Amino acid sequence: LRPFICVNEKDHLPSLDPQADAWYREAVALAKPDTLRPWDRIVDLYSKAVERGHWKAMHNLASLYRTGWKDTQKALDLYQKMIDLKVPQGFYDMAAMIGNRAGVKNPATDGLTFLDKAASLGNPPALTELGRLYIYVAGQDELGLKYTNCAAGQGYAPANYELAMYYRLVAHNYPKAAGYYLLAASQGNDDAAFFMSGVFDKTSPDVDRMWYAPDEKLHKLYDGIYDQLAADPDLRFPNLIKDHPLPPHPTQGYDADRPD
Ligand SMILES: [Au+]
Ligand SMILES: [Au+]
Ligand SMILES: [Au+]
Ligand SMILES: [Au+]
Ligand SMILES: [Au+]
Ligand SMILES: [Au+]
Repeated sequence: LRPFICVNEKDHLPSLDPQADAWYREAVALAKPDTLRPWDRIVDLYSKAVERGHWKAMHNLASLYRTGWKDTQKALDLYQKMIDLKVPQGFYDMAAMIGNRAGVKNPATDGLTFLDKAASLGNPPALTELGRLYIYVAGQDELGLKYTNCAAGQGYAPANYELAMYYRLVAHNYPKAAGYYLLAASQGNDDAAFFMSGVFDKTSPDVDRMWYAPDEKLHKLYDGIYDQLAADPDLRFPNLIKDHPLPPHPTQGYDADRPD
């Protein structure tokens, strides 16, 4: 991807067939892991949707084949169908399965690795993974941050978790980092909610708190958020940030670059 150009994945997706999407949505509802799942019906619905070109159904069904409830080749075939439709997620899935470097051998990538192709089409998982490699392995912080923010901007929670970790561990901008942890947690990110559950705990060491002062109310709040989310990954917390603004940081205020 040179030069790096950030695009929105939505501008590179096939339209979804209405009947197909009805079938997909019904299968998704039936397949919720915290319910007693009717596997035959779920596979049937996904399969009907796949026959009418639904790429999200291809993705979910391929996952089911990868784990069983196992058919490696059926999963691979589905990923290839997605790639055939130039679905960005398809390139990501193929990378995540057989490896990134094999992408150069696939004609649909045009001599790009699978992740590079996916990221070129705006895929937030690929953007997040490559951004991570640029920051921590290549030492190209600014470029990796551009990748990561391109994914975060599309509402991708794990990318907000990566930004939080960067600003906490590398930049040491704790209010910024906390803003990103809270954003990821609100969007359902388990890692982020877990970290936030320790930040205002008086029994946490200073570094776990990012040197915030302990706060009983906020500890109970974020401990509760994490409790809920840990049991049910589908929860979101759309009001969390605005209903409970962050206290000022004892030395960094509301931005380490502008302590005042
Ligand atoms: Au496209
Ligand atoms: Au998935
Ligand atoms: Au540092
Ligand atoms: Au507490
Ligand atoms: Au609240
Ligand atoms: Au509050």
